[PDB]
Amino acid sequence: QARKLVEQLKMEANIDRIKVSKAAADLMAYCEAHAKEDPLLTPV
Amino acid sequence: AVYITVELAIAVLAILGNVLVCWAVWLNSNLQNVTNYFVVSLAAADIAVGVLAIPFAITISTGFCAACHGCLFIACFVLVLTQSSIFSLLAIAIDRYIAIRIPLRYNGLVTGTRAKGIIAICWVLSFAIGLTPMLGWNNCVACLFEDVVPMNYMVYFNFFACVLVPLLLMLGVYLRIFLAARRQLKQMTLQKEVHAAKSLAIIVGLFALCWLPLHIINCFTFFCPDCSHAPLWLMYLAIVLSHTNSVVNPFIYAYRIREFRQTF
Amino acid sequence: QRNEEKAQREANKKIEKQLQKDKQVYRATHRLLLLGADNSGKSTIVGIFETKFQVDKVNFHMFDVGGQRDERRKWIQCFNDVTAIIFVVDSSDYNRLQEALNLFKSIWNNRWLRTISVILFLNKQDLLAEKVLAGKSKIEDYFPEFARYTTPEDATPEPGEDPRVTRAKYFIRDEFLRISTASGDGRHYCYPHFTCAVDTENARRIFNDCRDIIQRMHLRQYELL
Amino acid sequence: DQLRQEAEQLKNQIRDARKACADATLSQITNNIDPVGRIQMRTRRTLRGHLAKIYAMHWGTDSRLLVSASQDGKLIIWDSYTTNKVHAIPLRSSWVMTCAYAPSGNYVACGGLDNICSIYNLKTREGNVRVSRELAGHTGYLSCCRFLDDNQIVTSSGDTTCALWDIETGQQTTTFTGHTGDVMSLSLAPDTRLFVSGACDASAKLWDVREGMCRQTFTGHESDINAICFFPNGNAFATGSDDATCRLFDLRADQELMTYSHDNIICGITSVSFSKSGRLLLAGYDDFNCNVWDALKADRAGVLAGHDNRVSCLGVTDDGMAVATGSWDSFLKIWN
Amino acid sequence: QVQLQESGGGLVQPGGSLRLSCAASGFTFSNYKMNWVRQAPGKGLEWVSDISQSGASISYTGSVKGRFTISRDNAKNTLYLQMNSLKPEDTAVYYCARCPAPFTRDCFDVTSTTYAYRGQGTQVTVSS
Ligand SMILES: CCNC(=O)[C@H]1O[C@@H](n2cnc3c(N)ncnc32)[C@H](O)[C@@H]1O
Repeated sequence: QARKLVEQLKMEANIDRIKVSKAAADLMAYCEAHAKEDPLLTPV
Repeated sequence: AVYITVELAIAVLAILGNVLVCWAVWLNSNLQNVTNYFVVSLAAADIAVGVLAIPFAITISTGFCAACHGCLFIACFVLVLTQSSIFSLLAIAIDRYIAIRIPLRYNGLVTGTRAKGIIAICWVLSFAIGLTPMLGWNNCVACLFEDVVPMNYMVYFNFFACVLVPLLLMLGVYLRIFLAARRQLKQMTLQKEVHAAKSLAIIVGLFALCWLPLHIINCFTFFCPDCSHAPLWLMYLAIVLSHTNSVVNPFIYAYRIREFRQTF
Repeated sequence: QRNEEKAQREANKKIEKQLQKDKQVYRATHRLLLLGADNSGKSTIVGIFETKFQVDKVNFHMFDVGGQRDERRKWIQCFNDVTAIIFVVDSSDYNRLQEALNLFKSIWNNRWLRTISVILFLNKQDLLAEKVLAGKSKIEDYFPEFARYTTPEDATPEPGEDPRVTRAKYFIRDEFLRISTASGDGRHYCYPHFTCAVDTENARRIFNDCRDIIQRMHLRQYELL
Repeated sequence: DQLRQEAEQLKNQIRDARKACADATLSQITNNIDPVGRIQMRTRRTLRGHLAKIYAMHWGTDSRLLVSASQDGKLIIWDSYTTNKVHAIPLRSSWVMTCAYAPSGNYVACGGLDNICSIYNLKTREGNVRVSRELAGHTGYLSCCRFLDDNQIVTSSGDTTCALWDIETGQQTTTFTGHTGDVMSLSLAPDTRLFVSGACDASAKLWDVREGMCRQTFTGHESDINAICFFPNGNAFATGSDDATCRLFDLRADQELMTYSHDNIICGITSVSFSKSGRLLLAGYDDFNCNVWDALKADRAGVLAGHDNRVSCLGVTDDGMAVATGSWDSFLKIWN
Repeated sequence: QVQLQESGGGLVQPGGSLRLSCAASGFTFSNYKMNWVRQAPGKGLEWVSDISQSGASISYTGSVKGRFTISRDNAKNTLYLQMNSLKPEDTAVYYCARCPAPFTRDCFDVTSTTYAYRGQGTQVTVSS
């Protein structure tokens, strides 16, 4: 349990932690791109 | 006269009350059910009273020259549609009754298909009894109620089957519901008991308040007319108060169900 | 194309017909969540999950919850259409009876199980009487309120039942019904019963209990109690 | 003692690493852009049919037919455009907490307290619906199922473990162990290479399908994560929970970028889903309503008023034209 | 990360006293019903005592009724248990355990190990 949880968090430690400003801007820009893409927002 | 103003007010009150109840069932999910169709069938009759049994009842009080078949058809059709309110009123009492004495088998015994069937029994039997004067039992011109409709029909067959039987059934049925309420409440006592008795007394008492006054005058008129007839205003009081059932039927049933309160 | 839209619609009428036939049998049948504990007379009254039984022209559908694991906050939510939760408990097991009292308080005060009545079965009543008359494991140690608790006046024990056992019998109820009365609502009522494995007539006790619940449900609908 | 101390230090180091990544906040940078504004989705139709409470539902890839499981034991295959019964399948166990439509539009899944994700074949040459394969290999209640393809299906359960299954073989191929409490929901990615899963330990986990291991463990919830759904791009996901808030977790950033919270709301979320745009985070709540959240700025754009009892499930179409909300009063209402 | 850290706990003579203190973190402490769960040597877990969100509707187990005293600090986010007159039977691993849902009065804790809203626990021991 402890060794498996340690090995889990050891694997979880090494990861490409991107910036929130860049991560937010990509998710924000994705909406702006697909906002026109006939969604629930502007009813057809 | 005072009857014409009072009845047309009773019409507008009956529609305003009845549609609002019918609107509430259609809007909400928990309301619409087997129980709702019995309440809405009473309310639907109340709508029918508001549009079809008030203005056609107004025409009988005037005394206008017409054919004897044409005049009698109006007075009988007024009786039919007012009678459908009473049979639907009894049908709800039996619907509540069978839900309390047979609780576990209620949804098996009583269903939505059979609910329409019981509503169909009430409306068809209301048409059957009220159109009895059309074929047989009619002494048949100045279009009056007492002339065209015979008083032997009104006391023996009509008052017994269409009013007194509902009264004797409901009064006995709701006493048995109170016995079940007494059996349940003391287990779960005076304040809640008198509330339960008074609640069913409001349901039965307003039914007895509305219909009896007119029919006891018919029992008076039929049994012995040595004394004079009830004055026009006194007859108008009895006719309006009998129609006032259709105004208070929305109150005595639809107002009491807790789910209808939130919608209204 | 024109045939295809109506063809599925006429086929959906049969689906509706099968569904409406299913609604008739389902609405008539009553579901019951019989949950209990490890060695607490759960298997005696009913190790099957589902148990259908016809009593007095009324089909029941009593569902045990044994196969799944003890974390019961997200699978117990599945039983709020249920008519009555048959909560069975071991009367003799004093250490683990406190866990059942906590389990009762959780079931009673849950939002989704707020509308549900609990047909309580205090199982192992004759086996409780064996432990109480011996007096080895005192009730006062595991429940200090018992030492200052007298017998109820409205209590009705069976013939040849000792007042010593009667005190212990109606005290176990007290802690369960203290939680029952603490709601202050009246949406659901606890129905306590003193039961053993040998005492066969328990489905009759459920029948009379479930009668009063759905009676209460109808009376409450009309604002009459 | 030494292993427990090292495990605690790893959790502190993981939070400290992602804290450095948090330069800005999502709500802070999305304040400048204009919101969706006043949004008021009317009910298109009302799918009345189910007898008991509807626990789960899911759309197909076609964006027309939708399946929904109810506790009476029926798994009705609806048609949104025509509000009619395509199929009505009687289950083995009446209690069913999930159901899913296959991407091909051939198979349909369902399961609950029976501990079996029962797969049903729609396109049967004989005539009636038939049980394709019973996937009985879980200790506890089945909480969610999602088809990768017709060949294989991923599962969550009440045995503290998710699991990949292959219906052709009829046994679990890859197991997913890691959660502390029982898992409640899961969501596949657009690519179907990895999937997420929220559980009653209040910590979501990203699992890789091919490898069979947790990539990273997310934690930004106080109570049980009931539901979970992927963001359209596949780089983030939202999670409804019993703490009465939703939390967006970026897979790249590896932390809670945003919390969707209203202090007036005091009850948990049952289901969550995004639109095609990834703007309207549609979350279904316990208080008989569903709040239309703005995924951009974290503000309540609208609300879904309708149902008597709680909204249990919420699905969105693949084309993004319609939305459905199954509820405990048994009326599936479709909105667009 | 929804952790509860049990401070205090240790050895003490029979008849004495020992004040446990559980440091809570990772969530809004005031919104949840709190309780203590103990695990004796070679035994299953059992409920000891609970406390409401406001800190009013308090309850105890009969074995610990009058002797133990539960309390909570909603501001700094922590739970207490001032144990007095400790008997030999009271020896157990006392876990402080928050209830699963907020804004409520129901709890389905006392789980077979698997319950995330509960700490690692402190070994309270009684010997003479
Ligand atoms: C079902 C019973 N219906 C009636 O009594 C209705 O018939 C009419 N009616 C019956 N008897 C008389 C009468 N003697 N005079 C006037 N109207 C009457 C009233 O308008 C009542 O509304």
